[PDB]
Amino acid sequence: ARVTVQDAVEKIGNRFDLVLVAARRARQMQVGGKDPLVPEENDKTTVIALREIEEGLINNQILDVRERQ
Amino acid sequence: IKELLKLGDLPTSGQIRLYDGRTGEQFERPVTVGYMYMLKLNHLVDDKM
Amino acid sequence: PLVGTGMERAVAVDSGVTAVAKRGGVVQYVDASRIVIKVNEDEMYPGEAGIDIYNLTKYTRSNQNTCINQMPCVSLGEPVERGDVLADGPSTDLGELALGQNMRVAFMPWNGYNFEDSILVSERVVQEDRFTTIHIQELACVSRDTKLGPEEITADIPNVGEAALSKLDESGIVYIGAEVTGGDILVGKVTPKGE
Amino acid sequence: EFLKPRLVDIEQVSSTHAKVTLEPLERGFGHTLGNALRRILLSSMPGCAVTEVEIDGVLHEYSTKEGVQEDILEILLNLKGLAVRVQGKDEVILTLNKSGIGPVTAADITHDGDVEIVKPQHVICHLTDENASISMRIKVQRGRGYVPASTRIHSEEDERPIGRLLVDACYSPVERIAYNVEAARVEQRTDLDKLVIEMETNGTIDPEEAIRRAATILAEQLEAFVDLRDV
Amino acid sequence: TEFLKPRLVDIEQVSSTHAKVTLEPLERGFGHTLGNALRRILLSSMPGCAVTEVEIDGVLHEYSTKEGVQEDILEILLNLKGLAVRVQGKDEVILTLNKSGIGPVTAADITHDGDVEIVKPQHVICHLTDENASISMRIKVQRGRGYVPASTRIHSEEDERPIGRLLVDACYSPVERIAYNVEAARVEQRTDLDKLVIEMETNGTIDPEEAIRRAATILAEQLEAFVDLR
Amino acid sequence: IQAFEPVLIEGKAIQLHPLVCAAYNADFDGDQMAVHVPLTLEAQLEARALMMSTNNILSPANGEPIIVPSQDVVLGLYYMTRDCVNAKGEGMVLTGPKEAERLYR
Ligand SMILES: [Mg+2]
Repeated sequence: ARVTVQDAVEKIGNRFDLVLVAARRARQMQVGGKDPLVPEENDKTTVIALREIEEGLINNQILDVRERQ
Repeated sequence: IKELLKLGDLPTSGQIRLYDGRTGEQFERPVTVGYMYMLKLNHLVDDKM
Repeated sequence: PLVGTGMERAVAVDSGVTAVAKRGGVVQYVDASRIVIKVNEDEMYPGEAGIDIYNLTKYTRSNQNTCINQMPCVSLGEPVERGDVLADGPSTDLGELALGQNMRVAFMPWNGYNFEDSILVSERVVQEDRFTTIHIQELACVSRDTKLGPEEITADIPNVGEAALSKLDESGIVYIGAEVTGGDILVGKVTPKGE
Repeated sequence: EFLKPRLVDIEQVSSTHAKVTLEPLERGFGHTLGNALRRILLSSMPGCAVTEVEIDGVLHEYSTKEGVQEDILEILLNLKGLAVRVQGKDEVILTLNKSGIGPVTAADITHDGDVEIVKPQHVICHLTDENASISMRIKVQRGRGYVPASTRIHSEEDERPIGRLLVDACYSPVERIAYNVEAARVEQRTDLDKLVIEMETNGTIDPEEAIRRAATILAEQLEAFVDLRDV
Repeated sequence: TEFLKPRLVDIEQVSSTHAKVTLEPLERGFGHTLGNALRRILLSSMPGCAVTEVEIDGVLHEYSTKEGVQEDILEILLNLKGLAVRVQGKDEVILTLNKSGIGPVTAADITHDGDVEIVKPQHVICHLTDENASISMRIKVQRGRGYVPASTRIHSEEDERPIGRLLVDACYSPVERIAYNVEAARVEQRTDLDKLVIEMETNGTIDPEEAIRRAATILAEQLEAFVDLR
Repeated sequence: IQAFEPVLIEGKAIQLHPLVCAAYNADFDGDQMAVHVPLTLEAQLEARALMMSTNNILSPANGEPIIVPSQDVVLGLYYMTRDCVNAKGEGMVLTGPKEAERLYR
């Protein structure tokens, strides 16, 4: 289990819209419109989206560019 | 109590040395053992859960 | 109790849970339902005396759903005097109050399984079955008289499998000693429908 | 360049109490073997015990017979303690039939070839009436450990006869085990130790077979360790 | 009757001297019995080779000082405790160290003998300063079982020895560290079963797998005399 | 209120991590606890990010840590660190902690 989200909050310092972007990503992941960019280790889609956020691949702007594309 | 313990051939201090049943090494500093009268109260887990 | 105060017998006797002899005599018959005692001739009333019979009570439901059972203490041919304790009530032994049981304790921290006031216990206590209690639930089925017609207690119950009836007699009541589980039909009743 | 332990004299003080000695133990292995054996013995010794009982005139554990003073439940509690040795079969049906006034002890069991009643004086019940008669059939199984009724209830397997009375199975003969390592003066050596394991049982398992089986189990697990796949 | 035998013996050997070993599933209660037996056998009774005694050409007592080594004598003893040597045929051998010049005197600078191999040639021993840099010593290495402290030999030294006979603690057993954790593991219905994870650090000489191998081997040969149901 | 990852166990009692008891003011003398399940995905994400036990180590009231060891732990550590004038193995020199453990065990 991912015991700390400290690096994800260091990516976006509000610590609140972090939850929103991670929820949007994990909702695009659960209802299978999209695919994970990280090799999953039997995590559920919430911890997958946090693991993706902490690695710098996804934020709000990447979501907006990919959605309009 | 000390007298009664002595009459039974038990340590007068009422504590004995015990060996840990799982690992087998001895415990330092002997510990108090003895019989106490305990009760099971009406607060039973199967009703609470 | 290994360590008491002496008041246990007073409490046990004075409460009505024990069976206590009213006229001293000799125990003529002992069974696990009744104790029959032949009175001594001294105390024996002259006209129309007969003998003394003490009927015991076996497992009944107490207010708290616990069991209330009395066991005989004495054996055939033992002499009894007025005011001795013949049969032990619930949680009493030979006249003494025995609320619980006395076990071998050791005061020590054992890998924090007794961290706070919590308690660690050895499997021998459950193996030897010394803390197992009997409880007793009561259930009631009431057949009233409605204005559309009285309901019935018959065993003929619509669209139930014969599995459910198997444990019911022809009258529609479970057999004494049958093992039931949650959801099983305790007794069969039908509500009449009209118009 | 080593020594090795040889099983030596096995004194029998009573039918239940026994001392087993192991003379030539290397330094340091005394406590290891003592504790390992204590654990295996206390945990894993197979034994036989009564699993369920059917008495004739009784519907359920809570009723009562005429002419007896114990309740049926206490009768089951007495049967739980019955120490028996079964040789060939896995499930045996013993029959107890007694009439008249007297204490029904374990000796009155119908004597079968394959079953040995270790303690025949062990009491079961007391009759109190001339015409009171008790007949019962006790089913005895082999097993290890401790299995309660309530777990086996999942596997009821047509428990339909209401006369059946389930008893918790304590499938274990060994009551107590202690060991002492004490200096074993061997004629040509300075510092060697001998292990003395004193064990108290209900008088069913013989000491030699217990020790052999325990050593077998431990050796088997060590065998499992010897090979290492790394594949 | 029929027991439960362990499968899936996984071993994650990060940093060859450090090995984690996982073992599941194990019958109830055997976790601690087996873990403790293994630990004690590994730790207390293991054949090995180690430095026993040393002679310094310059100093008579362990608190005296040699000129030009900043490190005290005790530091040299501590460096010698770490020396992991494997000799093949001879039982007890006496190595000589003679070094000059500036720099770190390392295990490699020992005279290369036949049967003895030093697994770590780069283990520091001494530091030599300038223009004098004279170090000479004779270290005796012996074979033995277990751990032998200095104090027990120095106790029995009624046999008076010449001065300079400096005793060193004998670290025979190759295991530097050993520990085992037991944790819950369930086979789909039975939860009271356990997994044993054994973390072991050795001193280079033998790799952990084979160490475990001979540990289990030793315990089995002692047990062998009774076990006959086969 | 705090969020935890559950581990399936036998029994009918909830097992609570000791260090957090101080935060809950929880005592093992018949105290009971309630357990809720967050349903929607946003609730799950919120629980894992904002409310998880490891993310709440400092009290919001004052800055000091809340999860400090309480009673058994501190007793054990106290026993461990106190020294004695004379014992077994007085004054021998060890190359590191690993052989210290070798010696003690
Ligand atoms: Mg409380």
